[PDB]
Amino acid sequence: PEELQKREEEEFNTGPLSVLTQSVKNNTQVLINCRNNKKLLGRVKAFDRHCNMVLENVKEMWTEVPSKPVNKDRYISKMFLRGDSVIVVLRNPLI
Amino acid sequence: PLNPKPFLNGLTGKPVMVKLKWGMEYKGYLVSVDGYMNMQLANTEEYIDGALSGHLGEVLIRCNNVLYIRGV
Amino acid sequence: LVEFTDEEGYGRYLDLHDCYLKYINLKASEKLDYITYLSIFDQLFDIPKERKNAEYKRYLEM
Amino acid sequence: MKLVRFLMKLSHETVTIELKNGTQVHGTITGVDVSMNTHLKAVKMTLKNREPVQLETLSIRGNNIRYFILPDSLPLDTLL
Amino acid sequence: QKVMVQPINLIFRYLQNRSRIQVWLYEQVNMRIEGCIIGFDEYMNLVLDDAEEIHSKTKSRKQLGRIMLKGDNITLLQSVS
Amino acid sequence: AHPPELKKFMDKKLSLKLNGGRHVQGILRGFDPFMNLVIDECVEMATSGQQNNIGMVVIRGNSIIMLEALERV
Amino acid sequence: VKLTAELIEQAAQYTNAVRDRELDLRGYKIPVIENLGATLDQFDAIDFSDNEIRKLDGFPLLRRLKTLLVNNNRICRIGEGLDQALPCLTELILTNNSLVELGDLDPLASLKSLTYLSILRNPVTNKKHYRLYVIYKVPQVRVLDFQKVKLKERQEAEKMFK
Amino acid sequence: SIGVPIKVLHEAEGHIVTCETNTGEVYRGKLIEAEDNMNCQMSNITVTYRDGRVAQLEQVYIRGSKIRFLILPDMLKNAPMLK
Amino acid sequence: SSKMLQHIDYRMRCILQDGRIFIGTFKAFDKHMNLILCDCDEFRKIKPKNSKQAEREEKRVLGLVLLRGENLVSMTVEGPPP
RNA sequence: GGAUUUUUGGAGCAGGGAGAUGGAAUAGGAGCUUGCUCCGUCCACUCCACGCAUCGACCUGGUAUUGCAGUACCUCCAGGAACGGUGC
Repeated sequence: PEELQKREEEEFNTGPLSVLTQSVKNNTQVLINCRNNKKLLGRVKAFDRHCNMVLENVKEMWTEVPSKPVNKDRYISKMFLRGDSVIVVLRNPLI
Repeated sequence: PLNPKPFLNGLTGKPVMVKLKWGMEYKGYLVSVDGYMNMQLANTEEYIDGALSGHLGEVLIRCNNVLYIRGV
Repeated sequence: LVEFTDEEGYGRYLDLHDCYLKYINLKASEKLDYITYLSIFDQLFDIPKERKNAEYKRYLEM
Repeated sequence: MKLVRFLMKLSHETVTIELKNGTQVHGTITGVDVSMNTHLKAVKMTLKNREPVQLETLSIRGNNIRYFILPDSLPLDTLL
Repeated sequence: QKVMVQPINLIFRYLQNRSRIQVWLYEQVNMRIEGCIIGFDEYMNLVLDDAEEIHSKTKSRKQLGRIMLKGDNITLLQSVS
Repeated sequence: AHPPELKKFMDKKLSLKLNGGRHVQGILRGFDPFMNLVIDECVEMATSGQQNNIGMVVIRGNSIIMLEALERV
Repeated sequence: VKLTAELIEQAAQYTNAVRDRELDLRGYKIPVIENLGATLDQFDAIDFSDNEIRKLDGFPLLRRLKTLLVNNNRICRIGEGLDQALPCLTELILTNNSLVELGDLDPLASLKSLTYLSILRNPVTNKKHYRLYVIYKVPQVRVLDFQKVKLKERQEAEKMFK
Repeated sequence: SIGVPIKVLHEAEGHIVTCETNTGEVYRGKLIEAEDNMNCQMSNITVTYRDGRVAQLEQVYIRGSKIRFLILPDMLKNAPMLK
Repeated sequence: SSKMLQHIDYRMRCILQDGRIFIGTFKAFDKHMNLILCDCDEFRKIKPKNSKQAEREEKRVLGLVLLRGENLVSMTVEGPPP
């Protein structure tokens, strides 16, 4: 409960998920890398242990072969993501 | 004998090539990978089949992709 | 039976949410909010709030 | 805390679920439990290369979902 | 009746030997992990040394050094040295 | 928290199908409640008929979705 | 007497003899072929045992149908739009029926899926070259009068009546 | 807690059932010993490996983790689980 | 909640790990939610491998099937309760 | 109660080569519509290496059995591959 959520903030902040912790305390738009090759770019609004992150200004792109694959691109602002389909959660993309 | 904790701790910060389950080999200094095995590197570049291609740097991977991790 | 949706009311409200979602997924604008939606969906032939020289015209047609 | 509890803030809520078998569906789900278990309703579903298939009472799984989209009139901080 | 010889007992005897073995993988039986394990834990997430990827069809070997392969993508191993 | 029932099958011959379509032909030798059935005198069987004797395979139930019997035990 | 979706929903839609979805409506003498699609895409057999249906007609769009019992009925003719409403159809068992003349075999041939058929106990039975007309008009058929079709029969049935 | 699924598996063990696994490994035979973790021991089974040469082996250890489904006694349709 | 507990006992199309639809008169749930589908069948795509050949589905029936928990992609109703 | 059996996922993807072989009416670009040239998505025929084997069901004719029991599926010879997934 109380001490557990204290250690939980310390874990999300000073552990591996520091990228999403900075996306949450810094309001960064971060690259959640899917294990299924669908690149969604956007913020991180709700984030926790299992890499479950809710992203704002979400834009999903895919390599869609109709040929030479095009970047299928759409932008649903608010949208949630569970951490199973995620391979990574990277704080900073160059765009 | 050098268990997961000491080995991945002496390589957490050592520039690791970490192969993910789709060809992704990260080349960079890990931040921390605790018992949850959640990886995260600082200034790591992307590789496909060992070819450095991307510049995202400090990126935090779910262990569910991780195939291998070595400190180059 | 199928001519009345949940809130539509058989002739009380209509389905603007679906075209709104299509326009959202098209334009992707961090301020494409109630005022912009209502202004684009009320007028007839103003200088439109999106390019009609793209598929926005076809989406309006749908 | 987890965002499973943030998705627990969804009932009478207009959502869009992109599920595990290349699925993308519009749905007002019926009720969601702690393990993401969110059963769809009046949902128009399309898996990979599919049609707008309709389910009036369907039960979309957990770890066999990929992405969730919440309402537009949904305050995020109030939902988590 | 008969007593259990743990897979952790196998991995422990292998590590104590500091022996070189090639290990199997998941959903791709073409590639084998040729190397030695350095240590272990209660989890059987295999840590490795001087390892290399060895392909059946391609016939190549790409070395890593002291690599830490996944724990769930292990199947078994053959002690080659 | 219950060990598996390989009890009369122990010290006997099984031909197992593990992931990668592979087969491990061997003796039931050791396990855990994790079902990690370990086969000594166990040999691999590939996609092609090629087979190599592996010495002592500790084959995790992480993949092996089948194994048939050579005898009655 | 009104044959409704009362008697079609209350009908039994469950495991048939050959382990398929059959929907029996035995014991109604139903002469009205209406309100049937409310089988709801979970049915392949429509059975009307003890019926007086003025002819063969009146079914809905069933792309799945796999058996139909129109025996012990009042079938006099054979209606037209049968195939597009039964493309999965092989079993349309209309024995104990009252088909008479080969003009009741006009829509019989347009199906690509007919193999298991029965029109037994009809005055189209003892007529000469009646099975010949059948083995001409039914290409993909395999079960005719509960004994296999023949390539010799097909030769006769194509070659004759030029 | 305890699963009426596991009660169904216990009513399906011991006799001829037909398990169906991940890659198509389907074994129709005496599913002798199944433990609630579903590592099903089958006996005198005919398993296809999806290969269409659905050949008969003896005392197979077909894990249930890959088990897509399991055709059980058609006589316990009136189970105590559902009733 | 136990959402399906109202929609059980009817012929319900349960979805697969590989994309089939299987209309079994579903019985019950679990914490793993492993399905016990009675009077249950299956049907999947008979892929033509081509376009001038069209796509169908060959009929398979297991009867009563104990679908292990790793199966469900969804559970919808395709038959009212008989 | 996201680590080797089920619900925080190994999921995604792509169909082997070619001939002055061909169809896109309403749908592709440039040569600034028509005509004509080349170009980045399939199928029908034909050449290879009917993409290669197994088996299963079936169509063909011949062929053994007259028999009572609750079914994965029960003849044998021979052709063809209309259909399924298993190894490359």
